[PDB]
Amino acid sequence: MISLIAALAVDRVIGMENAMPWNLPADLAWFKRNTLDKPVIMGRHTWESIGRPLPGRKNIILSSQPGTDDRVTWVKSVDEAIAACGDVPEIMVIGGGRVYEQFLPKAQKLYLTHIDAEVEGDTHFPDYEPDDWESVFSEFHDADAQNSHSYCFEILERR
Ligand SMILES: NC(=O)c1ccc[n+]([C@@H]2O[C@H](COP(=O)([O-])OP(=O)(O)OC[C@H]3O[C@@H](n4cnc5c(N)ncnc54)[C@H](OP(=O)(O)O)[C@@H]3O)[C@@H](O)[C@H]2O)c1
Ligand SMILES: CN(Cc1cnc2nc(N)nc(N)c2n1)c1ccc(C(=O)N[C@@H](CCC(=O)O)C(=O)O)cc1
Repeated sequence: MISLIAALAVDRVIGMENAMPWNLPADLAWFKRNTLDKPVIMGRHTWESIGRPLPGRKNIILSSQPGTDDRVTWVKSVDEAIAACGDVPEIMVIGGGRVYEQFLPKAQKLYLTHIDAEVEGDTHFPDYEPDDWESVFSEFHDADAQNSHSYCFEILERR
């Protein structure tokens, strides 16, 4: 199966200027926990923000254009990307915008990080529709020394 993994602030805002308007070390942690050992599909922009491969996971990139780091596997099509994974039980789609937009429909599970912060952003998340999804997991956390905002994890299966 396919899965999207994202962190959303208030208004489904996912980021500003090739960045994330926040800093939650704890999300990264949860993020990694959820991805370790699985293939991650990302996009040229996302990729560019990461800047280096992600250890323990198969880094697949989407670019219309030519691969520019031999360390990571590049692709020119959703189908390619999807191909590039293989016989795995779960493929993780890690962003950004456009990519989410495109795989949402194929997804069957979501790992969300609801961040309690109202911030302006230029990229929002694909509008999912409640009806379809069944929240099967939540986990709250208050802001801290390091995670300046409170946040909540959630897991939803497509009903
Ligand atoms: N908050 C989170 O949960 C989360 C997770 C990831 C990313 N993000 C944020 O998302 C924002 C950036 O996302 P974005 O949508 O602008 O970029 P993106 O999806 O990361 O990058 C888009 C690039 O994908 C390539 N592409 C996409 N679909 C393709 C396809 N089917 N075939 C070929 N190439 C394809 C194009 O590449 P070319 O250059 O090859 O034309 C396109 O410019 C950021 O601020 C980032 O930090 C947030
Ligand atoms: C910019 N970006 C994309 C990013 C970030 N947080 C997200 N958070 C969630 N929940 N989902 C995403 N798709 C997501 N994507 C990043 C940036 C850094 C790392 C990264 O450093 N990951 C380390 C975590 C520890 C660290 O940064 O030192 C890992 O090993 O997975 C991952 C994604």
